[PDB]
Amino acid sequence: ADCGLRPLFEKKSLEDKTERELLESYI
Amino acid sequence: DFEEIPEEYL
Amino acid sequence: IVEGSDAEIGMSPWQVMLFRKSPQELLCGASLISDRWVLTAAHCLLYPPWDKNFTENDLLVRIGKHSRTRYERNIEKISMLEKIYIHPRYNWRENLDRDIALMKLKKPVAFSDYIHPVCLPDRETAASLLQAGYKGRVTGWGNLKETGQPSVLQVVNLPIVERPVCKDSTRIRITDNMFCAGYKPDEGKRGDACEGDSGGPFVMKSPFNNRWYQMGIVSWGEGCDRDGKYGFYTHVFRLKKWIQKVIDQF
Ligand SMILES: CC(C)C[C@H](NS(=O)(=O)Cc1ccccc1)C(=O)N1CCC[C@H]1C(=O)NCCCCNC(=N)N
Ligand code: NA
Ligand code: NA
Repeated sequence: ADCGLRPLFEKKSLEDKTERELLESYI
Repeated sequence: DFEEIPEEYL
Repeated sequence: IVEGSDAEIGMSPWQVMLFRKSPQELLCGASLISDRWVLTAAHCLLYPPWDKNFTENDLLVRIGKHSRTRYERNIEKISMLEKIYIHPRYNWRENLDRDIALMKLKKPVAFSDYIHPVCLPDRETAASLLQAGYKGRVTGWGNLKETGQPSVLQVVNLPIVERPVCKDSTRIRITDNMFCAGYKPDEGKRGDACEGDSGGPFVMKSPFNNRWYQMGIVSWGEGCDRDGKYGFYTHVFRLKKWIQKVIDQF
């Protein structure tokens, strides 16, 4: 249920330095 | 190399 | 991880280190998927050509780590294994087909800012994210070079590669239980998993529900970050029924 949501990023609405690179590849 | 861990853990 | 970077604190809280008791050393990477279950590559625990066949008492899992060598007091948790479960059709004789294993811990680990489980994918997550070009993220404390040792956890983002390109890059027989990822020569960019990253997670962040899903397990490769070569990963979704079956029973 809370899997895959990171306490220091998603749960605080913070982004890590390169997750947008992943997003931009999803197409 | 690896620092020792508490003997608790074996 | 070759040509990656230092992970940020708490960037991969499902990251697990399989640690040999004697001699005290890095054995592999691995993943936290619940408070008592850890996922890894089968070859991390069983590989007869190298006389590797670990039992529960030979190792420990260390969770919540950042530093490779240090004991991270008040941050990491060290857990003992109750039981190991290797895929009954894991092919160590030929190509590591069905390269997957589960470990049940003796006691539940407490979740924290540094310790948290990754999701496993269902059919639609796989359908939608396992696409040539889509990038995943691999992390580990393995070698920085094919021919060294990182201070902290390393991370690298890598695109999933087209099935025929994977096939044509190697003489090994590729199965539907594997996929490959990495940049092509013409893409200039680099990166790869390497020795010691074995068993670690290849993850993707769902753009639908903003959750991280482990799509792959670091399984094998020819050298590390070679031009024209690609890292190969166990296809977690393709082996999920086994995973469900093991956890449902035990
Ligand atoms: C010594 C030999 C070159 C190692 C080996 N590669 S290999 O080129 O022989 C190809 C192979 C793969 C599986 C079974 C038999 C042969 C392989 O990667 N192995 C054989 C058994 C376990 C697996 C491995 O070491 N996994 C470590 C992760 C490597 C990740 N590499 C990477 N992404 N580039
Ligand atoms: Na080939
Ligand atoms: Na390469």
